[PDB]
Amino acid sequence: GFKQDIATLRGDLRTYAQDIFLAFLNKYPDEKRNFKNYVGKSDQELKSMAKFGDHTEKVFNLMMEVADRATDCVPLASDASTLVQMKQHSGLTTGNFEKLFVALVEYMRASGQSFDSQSWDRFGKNLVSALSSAGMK
Ligand code: HEM
Ligand SMILES: Oc1ccc(Cl)cc1Cl
Repeated sequence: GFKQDIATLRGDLRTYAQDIFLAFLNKYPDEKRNFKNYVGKSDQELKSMAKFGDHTEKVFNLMMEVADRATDCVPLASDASTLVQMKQHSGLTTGNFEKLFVALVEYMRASGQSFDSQSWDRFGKNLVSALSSAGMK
């Protein structure tokens, strides 16, 4: 289920973080303009960039903590507030996060592993709602 999925993902953290982020960037190539020097590079070129692995892991580490602190796939409002106020997230909108969770859910459904994809979809929708309530446009 959702709780065990967190453990599954944390158990192969680097690989899942990179695969899911790349799935997002490839499903929605427009989203690359939020990042520096990701344009014009294949997945393997991105994975070999300095910062890329470090960044993707730090994002994914926090996403798993937010999922782990949720009850019934409802994230804590305080976690949403932290995500809204981060300087690195200024100018983002909830649409950026909705697209990330669309890509994550699609990746889980296409995977050979048995993820609770509908719970991740609900979690993403509840996170989007919490981000709005916390002030994200
Ligand atoms: C629940 C989802 C997310 C979480 C937990 C999260 C968390 C984080 C964290 C922890 C960092 C700091 C990384 C570091 O300094 O090494 C970061 C940076 C950043 N995030 Fe988010 N993030 C999320 C979603 C997104 C989305 C959807 C976007 C845009 C589509 C985004 C864009 C950025 C950018 C542009 C930065 C700074 C650029 C950089 O890391 O060099 N994030 N995020
Ligand atoms: O910037 C990111 C890094 C890793 C993941 Cl999974 C998502 C995002 Cl937006």
